[PDB]
Amino acid sequence: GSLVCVGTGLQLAGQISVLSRSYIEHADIVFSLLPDGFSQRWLTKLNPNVINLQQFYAQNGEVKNRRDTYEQMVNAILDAVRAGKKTVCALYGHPGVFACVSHMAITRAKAEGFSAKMEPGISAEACLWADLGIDPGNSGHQSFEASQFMFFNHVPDPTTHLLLWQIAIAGEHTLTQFHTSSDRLQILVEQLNQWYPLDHEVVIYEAANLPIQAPRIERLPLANLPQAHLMPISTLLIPPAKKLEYNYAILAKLGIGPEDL
Amino acid sequence: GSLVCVGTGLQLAGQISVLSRSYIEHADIVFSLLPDGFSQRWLTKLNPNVINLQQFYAQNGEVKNRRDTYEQMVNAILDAVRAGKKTVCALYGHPGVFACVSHMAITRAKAEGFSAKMEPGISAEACLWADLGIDPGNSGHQSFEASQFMFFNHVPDPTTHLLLWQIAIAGEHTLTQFHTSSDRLQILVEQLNQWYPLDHEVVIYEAANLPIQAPRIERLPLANLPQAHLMPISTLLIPPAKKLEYNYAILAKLGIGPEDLG
Amino acid sequence: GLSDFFTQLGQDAQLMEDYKQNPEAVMRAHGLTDEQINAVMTGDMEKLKTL
Amino acid sequence: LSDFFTQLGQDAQLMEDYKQNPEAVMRAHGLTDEQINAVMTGDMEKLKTLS
Ligand SMILES: C[S@@+](CC[C@H](N)C(=O)[O-])C[C@H]1O[C@@H](n2cnc3c(N)ncnc32)[C@H](O)[C@@H]1O
Repeated sequence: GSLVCVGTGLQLAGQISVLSRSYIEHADIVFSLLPDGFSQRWLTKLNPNVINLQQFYAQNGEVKNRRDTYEQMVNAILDAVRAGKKTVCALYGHPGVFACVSHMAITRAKAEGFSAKMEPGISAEACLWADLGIDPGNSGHQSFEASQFMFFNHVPDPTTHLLLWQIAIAGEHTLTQFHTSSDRLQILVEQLNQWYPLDHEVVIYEAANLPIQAPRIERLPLANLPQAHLMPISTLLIPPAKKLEYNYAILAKLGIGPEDL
Repeated sequence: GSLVCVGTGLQLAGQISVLSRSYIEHADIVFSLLPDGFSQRWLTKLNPNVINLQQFYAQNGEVKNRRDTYEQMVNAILDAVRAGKKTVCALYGHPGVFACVSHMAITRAKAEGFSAKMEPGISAEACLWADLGIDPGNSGHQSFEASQFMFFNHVPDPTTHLLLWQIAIAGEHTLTQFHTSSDRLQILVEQLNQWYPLDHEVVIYEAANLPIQAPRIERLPLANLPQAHLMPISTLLIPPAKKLEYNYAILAKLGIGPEDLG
Repeated sequence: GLSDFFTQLGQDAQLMEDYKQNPEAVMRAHGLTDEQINAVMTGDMEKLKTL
Repeated sequence: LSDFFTQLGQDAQLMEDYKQNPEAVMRAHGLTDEQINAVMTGDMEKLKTLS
């Protein structure tokens, strides 16, 4: 048995890598977590031996810690590897970006002496730079899970593009609910107001998952975030609020002057 | 005519998206900014009508402003679009990451009333998370260009995975052109030592470009960075110096405590 | 028919460029109903999953 | 050699076959002794010559 974790990107059918599609095609069995039924149909035509990981999320009125969903997904994948199957995990986007299941399954498979690896995919962030026409390399960029930002002591650099992922469950502490409330979002706005003005323009971004679909690129003042309609697929982009300042201490050591930049 | 800018990702042939390969295949003309010779040969076999943008860079040590080179590249692309060609630009990695020519050409094409768009591709950053088995979301992620990090005030969050891009040319400048790599990297170590111990394990990462080649993943103490052999593709990963600590102020506002976190 | 069309449109750059020029003509030529074409043109993703 | 590297990069079955015995797979795909030796020794600058 062996494990390869691949990403399908965000857009239906066309955003998977050539090699990643080849892994799915040649797999004994595929474990899938895909955005919608169109993607599921596409995958099933590529390889009919699919197990949908969606089934391990809390269903008909069950209270289930998301950690236990992830553990059951990892166990399901590893059961196929242990049985001797050439196993592929097909996750939407990049399988290792704001996703623990692939990282966990690869670690566990390696510990049990199985061949395992991750193939990079096109993430929601990769789609965001393209759709917004931003070069994040030169500009710099930062990413935090919205809840981790609230529950733990994080400091953003307000001169640099800030992404808050999973904004729709921001401050939901139980990990048993798949939304949050405007009171939790109001507390996040107050937290962000340390560095970002209340009238600071932020962007609710949703990459399109279908080729007939335009992305959501919704500009609004930070203050209005708590009233905004958010989806599980929503990412919040907070552009810089603060002008760059010269690092005089380091420029001096380099022997270069501000005038020169 | 029309313009689509696509990325090939980092790895030869296999890392391009299915749609992006289709755009190259069906293009009237392709403008390439690819490295290698294997990358260039792969492209030319997919679509023989390729113009190599590399021709517009300074050759023979002539003084040539990067601004002028990029303008000449964008003008060459737009001339094809203007003439009515279904024009595709094939860039390395993600066509919008550490690249201005694609953004500039798309802006100018739209302004002239042409259809133009960018297709996202797999970046060196995408490859790093997969190769290192690190999730940017685990404790958060900050990426800076190493020179921008030195020239400007950017105080990192040392609970995050911190990436310094283009580490080989950190602090490099016309003024500091006679300074040596080792000298400039020693200044960066002293800067980072504000937040990271000198024995802090860091990672020099180079994504592989050929399927017969493994990525560079070199783990060394921060103090040893100035002695390291670096490539233009080299990136510095600085793992967290501090564990995550509870935000009691915000937990208080949420009316919960640590024992309440699922 | 709708799923087959979206899958081809997603990965076929010739079809995607044709679709950008004349979405309704391309959708008709791929066997979509007036109901499906209306759901697409009004950007109603929920109704598309239905049809 | 270029044709082989392209196939190896794109084809998950060839990539897995190659990992299990690189020299046998490279022989089967008609690579030269010097090409195979350059691959196995990671001599990238020699691979330039022979392409
Ligand atoms: C569990 S993570 C999965 C991310 C995925 N592995 C990727 O590469 O983008 C879910 C989060 O990813 C982001 N996300 C997922 N789909 C998105 C989309 N279509 N547009 C924007 N952000 C999206 C959101 O922040 C969402 O809460």
